[PDB]
Amino acid sequence: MEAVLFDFNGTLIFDTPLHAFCWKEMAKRIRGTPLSEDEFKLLNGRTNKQLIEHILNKEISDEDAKKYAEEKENLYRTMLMKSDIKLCDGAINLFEALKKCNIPFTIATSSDWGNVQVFIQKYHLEEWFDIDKIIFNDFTFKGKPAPDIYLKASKKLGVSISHCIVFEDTISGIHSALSAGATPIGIASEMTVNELLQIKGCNLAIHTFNEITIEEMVDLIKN
Ligand SMILES: [Mg+2]
Repeated sequence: MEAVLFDFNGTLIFDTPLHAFCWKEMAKRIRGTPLSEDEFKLLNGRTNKQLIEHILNKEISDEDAKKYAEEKENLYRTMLMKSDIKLCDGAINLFEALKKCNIPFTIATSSDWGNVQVFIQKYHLEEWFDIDKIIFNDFTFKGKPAPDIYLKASKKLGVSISHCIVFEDTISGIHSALSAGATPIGIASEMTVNELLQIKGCNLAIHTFNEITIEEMVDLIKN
């Protein structure tokens, strides 16, 4: 095993309920009624543009989408900062154990810089991460499920993608890892362990990072 690539949202922090609240609040502001629980189950995982188009019930331009997406992300960042959402159980321990083993690791996220700034600020990520090797959406690559984000992360760490572990919490993110050639381990923050195992090419899923060891991860790659 040459590296570990961590997804952030839904993987290192369990922030999906907060995203749901922010989209429900945005729906209420824009259309006058929040998204129902059934609406959000249908929509969870779609792009910000698709969410706003659902709320307006109309296809819009990329530039329209960016403006309302930024309103939603401003609400999310503000709530996240004052929330007590912590890094997932066992994550910090894994971070320290990895450095002690001289195994490089970094974060890849679909989040734009606005959100990443909050992540670094709130979670003191410079304690464990070189901030310049955190991969985020800077609009220079295709998002998940495309492989681009994880090839970008492996190249930043100077390692071969096929000897990388990726921790991911969504269907599109698991398929980004698989398409890149990395070995994914699912984080059961929204899907169950068994639901993540039903994906072809996902052969281990866990609830928290307390449930994984360096040795389990090395063996998964060798297999
Ligand atoms: Mg995620």
